[PDB]
Amino acid sequence: REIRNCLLKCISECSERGLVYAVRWAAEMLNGMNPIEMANEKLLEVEEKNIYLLAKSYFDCKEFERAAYTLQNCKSSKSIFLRLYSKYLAGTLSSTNREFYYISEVLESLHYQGNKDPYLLYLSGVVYRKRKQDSKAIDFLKSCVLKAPFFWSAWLELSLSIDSLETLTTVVSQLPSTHIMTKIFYVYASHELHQVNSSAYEKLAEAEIIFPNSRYLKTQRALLTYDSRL
Amino acid sequence: LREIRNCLLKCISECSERGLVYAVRWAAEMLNGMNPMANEKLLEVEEKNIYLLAKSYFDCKEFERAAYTLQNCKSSKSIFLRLYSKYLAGEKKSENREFYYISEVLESLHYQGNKDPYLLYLSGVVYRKRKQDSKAIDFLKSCVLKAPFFWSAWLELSLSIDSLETLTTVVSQLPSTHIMTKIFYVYASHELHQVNSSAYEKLAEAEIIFPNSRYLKTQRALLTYDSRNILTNDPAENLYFQ
Repeated sequence: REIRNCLLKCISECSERGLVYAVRWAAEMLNGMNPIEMANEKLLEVEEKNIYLLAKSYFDCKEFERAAYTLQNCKSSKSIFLRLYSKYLAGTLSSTNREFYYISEVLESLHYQGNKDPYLLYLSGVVYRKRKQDSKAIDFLKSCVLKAPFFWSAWLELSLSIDSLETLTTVVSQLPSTHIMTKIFYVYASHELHQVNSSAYEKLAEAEIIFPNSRYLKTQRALLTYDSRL
Repeated sequence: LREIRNCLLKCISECSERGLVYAVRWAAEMLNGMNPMANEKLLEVEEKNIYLLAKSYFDCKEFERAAYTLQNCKSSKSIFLRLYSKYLAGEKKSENREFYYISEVLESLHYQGNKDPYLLYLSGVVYRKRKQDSKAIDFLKSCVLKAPFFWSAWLELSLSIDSLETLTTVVSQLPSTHIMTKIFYVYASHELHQVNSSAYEKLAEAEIIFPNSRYLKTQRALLTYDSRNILTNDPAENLYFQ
């Protein structure tokens, strides 16, 4: 009955491959095989490993409602995030979606409880933008990226929440100036605002030395040369 | 900076776990956009980055791109993913060759010392689709002996079996008493509708291992029907096709 290591090894190898139906089955078996014999965050992730693995399996089979139901009493922010995302995926993120208010509320309660997991901060940041609360969206998205600096989707929503060169200059002065992503952001943002100057080209060159054969950076260079030319 | 690397890896791992596929794809592209008995795991380490990328494309349903990414990769995981990406891309285009190229690639690999189970699985699947049942059983049988908890291979095996004879035969070649051999026999018998005494015996034996397993619970309902709410549900869902 400690054989269930074989279920884990299967779940791992099949998810890697991505044999989703094989995983789903293995997860279902894994859960419901008897009682099994921030620091606090990872500890809850260990407690919910099996329950998460299951929900994610349902999620990868597009069985979203079931994925959310699976993690209904789960306290880890990974589980909470997945639950909330799965919920949204029934019927990117919009006000007309049936689950949207519910998400909002769940995220509000979590903020008053002093949660600041980046992916939930991200979610918060997204929802506030959609509700035309730009200055609050920036607040949450800024926090997110400080904690999760290589999480591109948060930088994009951040750029979308910024509507002036002032508001931009402000935010940029609150991010790690030396950090590679702060630079990659400033090039993206400056372009999307069309307030492209010397420093943007300077920073893009600095990024290209790190990522010489990146399609994204190549597309940015094209976009900068085109803005300057008008 | 080789820390930028590690932060991209931590992102890829956390975002994949969270279902954020587009975030992963980006991170992977960046990651591969910087300068640089069994030995299988050693090749997996070599191709970690190239794999991570292809899998990102694969999770965005960008199958052809995923396959092209791993074209020169030698690990059976990469090979499998490559060939599987092709199959799936092939199967969407249905609405046939392509299975041919896969077939051939799998043949050459089998003469070469290779019999990785997930490739055997792939072989097994492709032969069934080409109406070669007796050959599909051969490969799927090998697979499950090596990879006994890999459900998708047992299901394709059951699908490749069309008589109680062909079933009884195959079952006599699997570790009788191995757990999954029992779970299989219950599924297969039901899916062929020749259910007997022993099926109920074996299901009870499985249920003491997995007392709250949704799948086993569905099987029990399906057997108790066979002996003569869940029936209300979709047969495709209950047989785990879907």
